[PDB]
Amino acid sequence: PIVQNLQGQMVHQCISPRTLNAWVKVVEEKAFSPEVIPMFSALSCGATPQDLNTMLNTVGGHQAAMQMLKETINEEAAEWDRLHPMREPRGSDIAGTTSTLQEQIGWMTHNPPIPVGEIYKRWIILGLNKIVRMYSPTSILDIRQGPKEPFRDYVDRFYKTLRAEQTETLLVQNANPDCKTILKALGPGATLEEMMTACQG
Amino acid sequence: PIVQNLQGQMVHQCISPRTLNAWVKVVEEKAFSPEVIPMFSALSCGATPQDLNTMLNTVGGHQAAMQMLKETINEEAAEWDRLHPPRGSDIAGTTSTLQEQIGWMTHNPPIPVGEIYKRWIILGLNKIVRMYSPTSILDIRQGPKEPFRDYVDRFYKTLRAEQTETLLVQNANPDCKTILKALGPGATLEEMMTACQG
Amino acid sequence: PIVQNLQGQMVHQCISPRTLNAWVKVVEEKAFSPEVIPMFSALSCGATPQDLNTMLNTVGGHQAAMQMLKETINEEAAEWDRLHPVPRGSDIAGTTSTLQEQIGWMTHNPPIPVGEIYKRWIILGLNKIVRMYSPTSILDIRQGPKEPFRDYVDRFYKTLRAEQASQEVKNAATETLLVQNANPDCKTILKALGPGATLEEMMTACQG
Amino acid sequence: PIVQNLQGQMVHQCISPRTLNAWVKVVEEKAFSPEVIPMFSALSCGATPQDLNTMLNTVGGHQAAMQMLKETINEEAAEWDRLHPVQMREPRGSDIAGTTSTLQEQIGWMTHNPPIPVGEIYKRWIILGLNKIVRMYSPTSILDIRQGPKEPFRDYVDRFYKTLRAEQTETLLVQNANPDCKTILKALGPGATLEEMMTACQG
Amino acid sequence: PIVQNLQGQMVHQCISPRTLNAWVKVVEEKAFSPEVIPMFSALSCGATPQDLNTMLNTVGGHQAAMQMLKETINEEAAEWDRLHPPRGSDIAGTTSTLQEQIGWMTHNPPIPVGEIYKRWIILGLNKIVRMYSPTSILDIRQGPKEPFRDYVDRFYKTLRAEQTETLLVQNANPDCKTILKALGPGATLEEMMTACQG
Amino acid sequence: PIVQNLQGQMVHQCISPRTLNAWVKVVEEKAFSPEVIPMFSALSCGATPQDLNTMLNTVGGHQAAMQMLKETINEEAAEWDRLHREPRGSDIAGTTSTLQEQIGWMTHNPPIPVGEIYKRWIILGLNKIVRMYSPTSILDIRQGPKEPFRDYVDRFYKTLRAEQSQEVKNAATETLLVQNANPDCKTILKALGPGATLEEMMTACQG
Amino acid sequence: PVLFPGQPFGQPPL
Amino acid sequence: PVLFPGQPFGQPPL
Amino acid sequence: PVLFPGQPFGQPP
Amino acid sequence: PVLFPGQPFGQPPL
Amino acid sequence: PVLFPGQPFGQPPL
Amino acid sequence: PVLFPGQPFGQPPL
Repeated sequence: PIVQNLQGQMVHQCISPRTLNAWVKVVEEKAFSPEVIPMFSALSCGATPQDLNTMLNTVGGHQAAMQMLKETINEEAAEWDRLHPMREPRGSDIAGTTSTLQEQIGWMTHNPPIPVGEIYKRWIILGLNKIVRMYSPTSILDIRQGPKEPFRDYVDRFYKTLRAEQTETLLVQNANPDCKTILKALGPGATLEEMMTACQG
Repeated sequence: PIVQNLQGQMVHQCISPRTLNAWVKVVEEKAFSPEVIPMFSALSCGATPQDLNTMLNTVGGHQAAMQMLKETINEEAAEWDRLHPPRGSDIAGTTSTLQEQIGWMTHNPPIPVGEIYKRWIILGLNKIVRMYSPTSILDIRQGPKEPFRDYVDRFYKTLRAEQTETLLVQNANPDCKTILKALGPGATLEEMMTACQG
Repeated sequence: PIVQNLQGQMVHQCISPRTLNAWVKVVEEKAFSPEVIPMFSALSCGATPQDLNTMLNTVGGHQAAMQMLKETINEEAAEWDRLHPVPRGSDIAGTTSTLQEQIGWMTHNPPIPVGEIYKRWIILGLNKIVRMYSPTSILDIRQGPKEPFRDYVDRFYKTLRAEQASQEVKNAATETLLVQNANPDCKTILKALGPGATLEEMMTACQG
Repeated sequence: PIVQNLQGQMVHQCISPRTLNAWVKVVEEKAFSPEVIPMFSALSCGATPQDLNTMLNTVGGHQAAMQMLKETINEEAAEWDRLHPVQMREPRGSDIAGTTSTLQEQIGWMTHNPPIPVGEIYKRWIILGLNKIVRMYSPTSILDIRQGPKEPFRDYVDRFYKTLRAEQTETLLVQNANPDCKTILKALGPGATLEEMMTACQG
Repeated sequence: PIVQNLQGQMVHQCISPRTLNAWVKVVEEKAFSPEVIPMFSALSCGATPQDLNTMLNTVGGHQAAMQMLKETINEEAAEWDRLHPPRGSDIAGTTSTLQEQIGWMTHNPPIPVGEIYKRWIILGLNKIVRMYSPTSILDIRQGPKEPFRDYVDRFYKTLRAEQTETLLVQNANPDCKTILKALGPGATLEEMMTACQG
Repeated sequence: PIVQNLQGQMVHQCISPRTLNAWVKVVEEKAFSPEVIPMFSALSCGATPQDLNTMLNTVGGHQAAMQMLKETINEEAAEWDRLHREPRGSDIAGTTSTLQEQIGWMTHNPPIPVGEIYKRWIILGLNKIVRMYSPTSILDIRQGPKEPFRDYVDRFYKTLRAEQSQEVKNAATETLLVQNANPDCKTILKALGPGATLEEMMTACQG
Repeated sequence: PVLFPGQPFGQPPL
Repeated sequence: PVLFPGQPFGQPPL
Repeated sequence: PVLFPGQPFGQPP
Repeated sequence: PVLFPGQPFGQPPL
Repeated sequence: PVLFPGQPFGQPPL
Repeated sequence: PVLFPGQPFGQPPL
């Protein structure tokens, strides 16, 4: 990535072993849960397009997702080329296929800058959101409270599903008879704290 | 976060893998016990609103808790807009850029939007700790063969999550209660625990 | 490797225990899966020819592969000597050159990045090894009776990556061979969707 | 904590994830054994009062001990206020504890010339409170440590000085040894080193 | 410990978590094998007397050894007091402050109280390794079907803890003993081990 | 070890806990396989004689090997004394020299890199130990009846690596690899001929 | 409000 | 006193 | 397109 | 003596 | 060639 | 010799 130093200047650094390992391990462990995306964005802080490509290429397995991610990058690159017919970067130059590390640093450290790293990261995060959407096992409609399931555990499963898919009516309607009766007896506009406190005992 | 350097200047750093991982693991292990809050505060030292959002977003699961946290942020953000006609959304980091957040924080005088947003988050986390607290202080009573040390640990652990002079001694078992009342009022916890040791 | 410092100058540093271990462990765990190469490239960022040799020499086992890799370096070094009749091919490989000479060439103005040239040869040799060691052919990847489409597609593109044939063959394999080798339930749904559909659309269709 | 840098200046740094986790794990594993205190002191090297509070607050459970710790702090803070009644404002007991002082004032005092090390003063109170807790939580008395029938002397001596460390020698160590070793130790005579005693009761 | 910085000046630094943990874990895993001493010396590189005491006090258990260590420190401290009418107790860190310790260590000419105290500690640890050595060199003899390599490992491992020409060859088994004596005196260990391979 | 800093000056640093542990663990796990040597060399980058002694001394067990290593150091130290403040053989080994003197020689202009010279002796000793501890000779490596060629070649060059002369190893490789293959693959490799690359040979004996 | 359900912390509106 | 029972360490009073 | 099916990230045309 | 049985290392006297 | 079979990577000749 | 059998590495003689 490109970061500051003691002298207060933007300079290129090699990607660290910690960051390389962290990203490989989070994908191995969490696959494509919603929380992988913010972890990717944080681990790719100040990254060049080269660095992003390295991070994506270090992923073994999940090649369905990586292929979906390529198609998203293509769609965003094609849109950039349409809207953008100092030499300004093409879509391929942002994706790091037709641009050198010198050129990428050149754009990112220019005044005014063209942050090709942050633009390419935007396309990648956009593709990762679609993959999380896909890899979401359950639909929001199928999340319903069990016979002896606590309300806390039900709400956890509801919003976890909702996060991956992406509230007022569906949350209360799919609760069990005992809690549903209490939740409708609290009325509309109640906070989630008030609802959970009501269905505790 | 924003931190000092060799030259003695406030500059932006990328949030570290160590910090990211530390927060993910403490949530995975401790869920929302009282001690999770001070650990969050420490791990988010000098954090920007962007950094605070990153830390919250990295939490997998507990989405009931995280939704209650959002609703708290909305309430405090709405309250900020009322008192200040940086907006509430700018402090939360939805409508503001990293450059603006660093701008406010490193300004002279500084507007610490990171610390204000952290205050909202910690306020929201305290509510979640309240909710997720299982036992009431009134239900904590010393067992038959339970050492007094163990009973006191359960008492103040419950008291910490909920939020003494009368309730601690009154709920103790017969043997210890007799000794504690015999010691009299204004006795230190050290003296009380030493008295009910054997 | 050679990296920048506080003053902003290109200076030599020792290869870190973290880097040494990371490379040893990735080879131990992943052998010669396609993803080992970009890890090698990243872990060897700013590396001198000496550092590249260090990393390769730390690999225990896999000596057939390391011998194949040596022969690739020999082929590329001979070509370099052919195209450059006066850094020799042997100087880029770090046999006949010292660390001081390697740092000299790399930090010169204009520079001759012998570390990057040698890495290019090493990566070219590692790719040949990955091809050799690929177990399955793309023609043998076919969706199981009760295998989810996601898992089938994963195996397909994982295999396609390791085979690494020409772009025309990869495009042709993906267009016709992916759908043709899917199971009847999904196959009917994919052909019903029509050609030119994105992978997202295909996988969303065969989810349930 | 407050530490030096490249330029050689005392500056504030955020407490590290390593230091935070190290302190949480040592309490989880060692509870309040004697060796927890020197680990706390080392991990809190150069710490501000804020940092000391952060470390104490990160401890889950052991709230009987933390309450006993809070009471010890109150006694030492009360003693500070007595000895120090009423450039920057002179620190009260509550300022040293980090309840009524800001981080800026804490850094101010610690990096002043001459300095007022509020971090070290507050640590002294905490370590004094932790010693009392180690005293309390010590399971066995020194009088109850006696060598078993087939227990080696080395293992016995370990248990002796382990118990002695938590409670806080010449007569009690030899007298509570088993008959076979006791005869050999008394035969060696007084003023013999522990090395000579342990060598004698090896076989 | 006291180390250099960017400016090139000897300055105090806090002992790190890594170093603290590394010393705790090596004592837990290896107890007092000969190799624990060189690891202590390396982990206490540039250490002040305070740091050395910190490392020793962090050890839980092995209090028999720690007590033996104290008695060694006393003997060496008394000997220093005799030879120097910085006292012995100041080098041990009992009667000296960190500032005074740093003063002596960074003085010109320096008085390395860290190294002097480490020398006493290492001298005490060597005695503890002597004590805790299970086997004598006389008892180490090659088994019936034991390879010569494994025998020589047990020989020199034992020799290291206790602390060669005649004892090594004479305690080998019949088949190897005949070959080693046939090779003659003044032969290298490599030649000896190559001889008793098959 | 001795390393550079921000100011760009060769200064001494304490050996790190990471490096200490890394060396302890590689010897614990890999013992004395060929690949332990380049790891030792890398982990001891810019090391002083004292650091090298620290690393060797931290090794528990393997004392037969460490003794052979001492004997090699003695021979090389004696050789140095014969061929040659001015450093003696014992000064390079770190017995009769202080850290002050070692830093002196290493940061001198012109420098006498006693750390690198002492590493050369240790590596030369470690090579002998790898030779010793090598279980199989290259002559005894022969392709099994149903052993894949890839596995056979792995064993051949693993053994060859531990055996270590360049003129011999080349002659061994050229003739011995093909000659010790099984009948079916051997016919194919000889048909393919001399000067064929290992890639071509392994491809030819795949099926 | 600032944050909506099932969206990330810091999601910009519109 | 400085710290009341139950309140966290470094808790500002009032 | 920038990336054809199955080609590495950053792979030039 | 500098260190007495039972007391920690670097413990001040008296 | 630069590297003969059996020799370590980067090993000098002669 | 420089190193004797038994004594550690970097051990001064006598």
